[PDB]
Formats: sequence, structure tokens, C-alpha cells
Amino acid sequence: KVFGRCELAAAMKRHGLDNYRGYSLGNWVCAAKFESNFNTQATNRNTDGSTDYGILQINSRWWCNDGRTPGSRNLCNIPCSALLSSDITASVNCAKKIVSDGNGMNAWVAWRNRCKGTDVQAWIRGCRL
Repeated sequence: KVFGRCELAAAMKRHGLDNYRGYSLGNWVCAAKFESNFNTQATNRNTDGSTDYGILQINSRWWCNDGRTPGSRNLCNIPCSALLSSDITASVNCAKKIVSDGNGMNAWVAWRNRCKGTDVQAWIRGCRL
């Protein structure tokens, strides 16, 4: 499933991401835009045998179980396949743990490279939230 920008913004706000850990909604929407282009089914294989899943590309090395990542942990306690659902809930809940893991939103390379220090409030433009 592919979210429209305001659609995802609404879904994110409903799940409590706006200003979660001091990170404004725009941050979250921007990250999702550059990590998966609002596509819940996005997957990206890494050269380390790990894979990134869903709208916020969570990594199989430590956060979810995909059963093919060698020294993998499952901190979020879920199948990586669940991160590929049309419903954002498993991703957001796991995202909440990742953002409090000591690097803030820097855990997402695309956020760091494309959103960090930017006017992220633009991502929320024309959205009735």
C-alpha cells in the first residue's frame, strides 16, 4: 500500500509520533518519504545479509525476525513480514523503540541525509490534522 502524504501524516499522528521524543510530525513524514516513498511494501536488501522493511525501513539485523539474518536479534519481537502490512501500527511501535535507542532519528540514514536540519514542517503542508 502507498500512502498519500497527508494520509500517512494523519496515520502517524493517530499513533502518537508527533513530537514523540521531541521529533515533530514533519520529521516522521520526511523520513518515511525518503526511506520508502510512502510504500508499506518497500524492502531493500543490504550487503550484510540483512534487509530493511516497510515504510520506515526497519533492519532485520536487530529489530525484527526475517529468519535469514545471521547474528540477528529481534528487539521489537516481530516477524519482519508484519512490517510490510497496510496498517502502520507494528512499524510505529518498533520505530518508537529505535528512536529511543540512543541516536535519536539518526538511526534512519535517509532522514539524516534528507530531513535533518531542514524545514520539515513543509511535509505537513495542506494537511488537516
